[PDB]
Amino acid sequence: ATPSLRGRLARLGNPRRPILKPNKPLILANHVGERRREKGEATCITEMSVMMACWKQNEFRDEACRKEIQDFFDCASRAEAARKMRSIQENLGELGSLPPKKLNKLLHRFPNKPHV
Amino acid sequence: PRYELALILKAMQRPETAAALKRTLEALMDRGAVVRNLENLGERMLPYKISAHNQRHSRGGYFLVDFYAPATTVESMMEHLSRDIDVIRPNIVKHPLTQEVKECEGIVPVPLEEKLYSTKKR
Amino acid sequence: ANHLKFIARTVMVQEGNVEGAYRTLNRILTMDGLIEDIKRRRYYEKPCRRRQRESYETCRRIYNMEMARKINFLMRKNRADPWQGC
Amino acid sequence: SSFSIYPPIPGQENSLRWAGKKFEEIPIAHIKASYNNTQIQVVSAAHQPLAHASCGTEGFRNAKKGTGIAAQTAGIAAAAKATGKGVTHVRVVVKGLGPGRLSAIKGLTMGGLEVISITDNTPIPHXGCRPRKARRL
RNA sequence: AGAGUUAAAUUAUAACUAAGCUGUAAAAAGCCCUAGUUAAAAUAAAAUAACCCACGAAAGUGACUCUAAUAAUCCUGACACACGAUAGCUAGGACCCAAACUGGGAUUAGAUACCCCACUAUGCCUAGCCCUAAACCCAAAUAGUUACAUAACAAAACUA
Ligand SMILES: [K+]
Ligand SMILES: [Mg+2]
Ligand SMILES: [Mg+2]
Ligand SMILES: [Mg+2]
Ligand SMILES: [Mg+2]
Ligand SMILES: [Mg+2]
Ligand SMILES: [Mg+2]
Ligand SMILES: [Mg+2]
Ligand SMILES: [Mg+2]
Ligand SMILES: [Mg+2]
Ligand SMILES: [Mg+2]
Ligand SMILES: [Mg+2]
Ligand SMILES: [Mg+2]
Ligand SMILES: [Mg+2]
Ligand SMILES: [Mg+2]
Ligand SMILES: [Mg+2]
Ligand SMILES: [Mg+2]
Ligand SMILES: [Mg+2]
Ligand SMILES: [Mg+2]
Ligand SMILES: [Mg+2]
Ligand SMILES: [Mg+2]
Ligand SMILES: [Mg+2]
Ligand SMILES: [Mg+2]
Ligand SMILES: [Mg+2]
Ligand SMILES: [Mg+2]
Ligand SMILES: [Mg+2]
Ligand SMILES: [Mg+2]
Repeated sequence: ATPSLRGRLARLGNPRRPILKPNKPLILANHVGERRREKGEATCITEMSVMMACWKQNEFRDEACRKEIQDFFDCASRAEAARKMRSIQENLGELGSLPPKKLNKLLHRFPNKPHV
Repeated sequence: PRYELALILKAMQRPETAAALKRTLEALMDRGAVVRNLENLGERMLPYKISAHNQRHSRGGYFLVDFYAPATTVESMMEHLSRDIDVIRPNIVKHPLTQEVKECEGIVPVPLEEKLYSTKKR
Repeated sequence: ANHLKFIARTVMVQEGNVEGAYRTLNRILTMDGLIEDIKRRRYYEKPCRRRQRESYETCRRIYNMEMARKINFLMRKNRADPWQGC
Repeated sequence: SSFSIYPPIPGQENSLRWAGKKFEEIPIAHIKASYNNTQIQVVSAAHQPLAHASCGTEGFRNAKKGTGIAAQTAGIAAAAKATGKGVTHVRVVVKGLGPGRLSAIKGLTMGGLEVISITDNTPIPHXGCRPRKARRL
């Protein structure tokens, strides 16, 4: 449930001292904020480290590191595939919640009335 | 009842436990207290190790004493139990039955508050 | 220090995986708010900043939980309009 | 297959023995993951240390030792020294919050050591020493 | 305002293992009488509850227990009486930890600053003084009205 907004803000007819001092007025806007892009992180680290172990153990020659080298290539392709497809599908995937453009139109049909 | 004595005793055999309660109740009667009854909560493992009288205790017995005593004699009872070595942690609180359960009607729903801002065009 | 060990904030792995068990532990701490608490105890915030932080956390929790209700309330009005080109 | 997250309480008798020994008999792996270093120590059920390893001792130096990879290598090294002394399962206790928590956990997994229980024992003062002031970076 | 009490953390200190430990955007300096684990006083500060809004005249108060206890049969009122965060002073006691000043490192053209390490006054207890704050909810006290009516902005306007 929503926290009570009774006797919180600084008002003339308020005996209780202020509890909340908002930066901007608590008025619902007719639009929601855009989704925030997820910050990236380095990929293929658990596979690069094991690759470096074989290189240091065999004088930097891939004559015996073939198993590790291929997985590093596989991880690079796997990370490449996911990175070059996340942006397009996430816009309309919606995770069950309408994209920001649809919510803005929905809110405009039923706007908030501060005046009158 | 007016006062309740949350008494915790060190784990020991039957004879010394009876002796410890016998003298603890005797100390209460010397200060001018009419004890009502003695309640036994059995022996239980302590929630955490309690350091008292240069000992580390992990198991102890719980006992409860309720009595009527003058207000000025509470400090003497607390001071006396602190010097005793067979009691690990004494505490005195007013008996919960002294206060009556205040009558309740229900969870009154608080409506959302309006008229918090001017009606000018934002 | 005085309590028993390996009871609080402890999870046990199942079927031999450890990444899944660790994520369960993090959800336990995040829900109880310990993760943010440890972040704020690395340095010291003056009581002036503590109240100013609780006046921004509470205000956000009111606006977010109120805009959330309006979205759910108006969610049913998203079907195809039956009076298109009326 | 009813599996309970909570540990088997010592007071009760749970028929869950790993490698023929009880829950409390299994050694402990302490992980102190600070913001600049990750220290891993494995101790026996009697709190007798078996092996010790950290990002500093593995060749990583200065800022490098605070990264995740350094903690991952320390987990591999600590497990190898532990496995040499003949330990299969270990109950890992995580101390503090840092960038090396995840790497050290899977470092022991890939080093030839198996974990069964995870505990977080981050120092959480209940009101305690006043910490240092803020950094106006 | 008194009296009694301590959960979590930290430190003196002891045992064991390890050779490094702290620190940053990156480093150096410092430490190696050190770090990790186990055992553990004193001092200081009061996680979650608190998405609650209570008490006091204000400044203030939110770890536990007990004692004492919150004026007026319920208007306004000073230069008079009483009080007043924090910093500061005088005397004694305490000192985990934080920390103006100061010393070292780094940055910079310079850095007597921001950043890093060490430590003092002091923050703490008892008795006295000082009586200052953006002491600001920038909105005086007591009774009321929603009538009349939008400079602007903000926390709508007004009468006795
Ligand atoms: K507390
Ligand atoms: Mg009031
Ligand atoms: Mg403003
Ligand atoms: Mg303690
Ligand atoms: Mg006092
Ligand atoms: Mg040096
Ligand atoms: Mg030490
Ligand atoms: Mg001392
Ligand atoms: Mg408040
Ligand atoms: Mg008054
Ligand atoms: Mg009154
Ligand atoms: Mg008067
Ligand atoms: Mg003063
Ligand atoms: Mg002062
Ligand atoms: Mg002073
Ligand atoms: Mg002078
Ligand atoms: Mg002095
Ligand atoms: Mg000092
Ligand atoms: Mg210091
Ligand atoms: Mg200098
Ligand atoms: Mg004020
Ligand atoms: Mg004024
Ligand atoms: Mg005023
Ligand atoms: Mg006046
Ligand atoms: Mg009055
Ligand atoms: Mg009024
Ligand atoms: Mg205009």
